[PDB]
Amino acid sequence: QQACSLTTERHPSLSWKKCTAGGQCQTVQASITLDSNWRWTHQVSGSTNCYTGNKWDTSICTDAKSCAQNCCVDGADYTSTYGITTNGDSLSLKFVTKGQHSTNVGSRTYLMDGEDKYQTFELLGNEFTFDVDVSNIGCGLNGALYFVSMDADGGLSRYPGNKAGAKYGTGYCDAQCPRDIKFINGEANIEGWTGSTNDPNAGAGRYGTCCSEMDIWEANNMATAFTPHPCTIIGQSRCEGDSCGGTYSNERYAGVCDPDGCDFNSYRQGNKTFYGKGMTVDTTKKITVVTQFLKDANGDLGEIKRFYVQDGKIIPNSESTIPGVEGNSITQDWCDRQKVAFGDIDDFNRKGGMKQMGKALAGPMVLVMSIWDDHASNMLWLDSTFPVDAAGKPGAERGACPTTSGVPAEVEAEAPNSNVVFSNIRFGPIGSTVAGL
Ligand SMILES: *[C@@H]1O[C@H](CO)[C@@H](O)[C@H](O)[C@H]1NC(C)=O
Repeated sequence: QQACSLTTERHPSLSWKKCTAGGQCQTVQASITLDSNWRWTHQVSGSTNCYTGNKWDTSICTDAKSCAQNCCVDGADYTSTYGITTNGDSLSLKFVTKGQHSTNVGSRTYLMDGEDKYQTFELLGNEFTFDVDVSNIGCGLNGALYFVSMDADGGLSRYPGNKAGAKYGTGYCDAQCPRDIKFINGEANIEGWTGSTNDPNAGAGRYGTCCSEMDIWEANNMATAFTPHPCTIIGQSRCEGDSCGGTYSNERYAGVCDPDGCDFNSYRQGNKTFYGKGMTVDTTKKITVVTQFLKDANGDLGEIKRFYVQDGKIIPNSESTIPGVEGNSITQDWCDRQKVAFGDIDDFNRKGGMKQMGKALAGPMVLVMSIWDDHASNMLWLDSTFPVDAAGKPGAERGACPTTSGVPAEVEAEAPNSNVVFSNIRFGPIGSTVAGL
């Protein structure tokens, strides 16, 4: 896609902390950008749209290549259109934002390093910490903070049809190989584009976009999970149709990425009252979330550890109480055993497991912060029983939300002003980001 400026693009400012041995930190003045899927997409000459509602203008976009060369994404009205606001070290994402002419649902944002590049993070051997307020996001919603192996320039140098780049939030990929992404590989994903059956603003195209994903935080006030997803191709790759994998079909595991990941959700792992509203990690108030990425003796990713801080108390991660699945952290052996115990296909191991994840963690990953609902599964995989059939067994119940929850139309009508606030990002070597740790 090209970039236009009918709307001046001003990345909202956000500071974060880069920490070093002993807990010294320096404040970095930075900013955020909106993902290209949410932007106004129109002809470079016109303001004639290339995409409206959930449909490409096929009288304008006649092929994937020319569509991206002749259409641009434009700047974003962060506050008024998207309900995206910052205040110092804090980023607030509102769920539904109604304007004069239209209503926006959800957002996905990236941390920037200057105007034209994403701030990359090399997680292996390091510790990523942030504060979060999930009190106002409930069943069926996800306020996510996570890492993906996107290109730092959003694909600008790899793909000549992409002139917008990281400045305009291009180049998204994740371990679900999503096919709803409008520009992939500098080409418009117009081929066989199918309007969503339930989302008036989304559709799905011929191609999907895959890459390694480390889900530090997929959460609402009822459930949270941290989940590495390895991919046999580390960085951003395009996949074709059903070979993509990542949906709930027979072809789920056919793509290069593990769409399930090896997940640690304390509720799912047998501690139903560790995390949630009124629980030990109490989602009705601000939480500090610490995630450490430990190397083994060979320098590979050996362990992923989680600690919380709330009201000054350091809370280690809940131990898993699932028989044969001992420990309060993610390791290869833990994952092997968890998959057996839950009866789940071990695609984590098949796609290279902890070691392959560590290959992505050793290199640059991009910080993603988003608020979204789930038109495919209603977020039941996060906070309810999933799949719905499987009710009475280890692994089935991931949170206390009823299986009625998460239908996008319902949550959008009943909780439009839902929001998540991410704040006080600190990143550095293990032991540098938080005192008493
Ligand atoms: C379950 O969480 C509680 C806090 O609610 C904690 O005291 C306990 O150690 C946890 N169980 C396990 C097995 O870690």
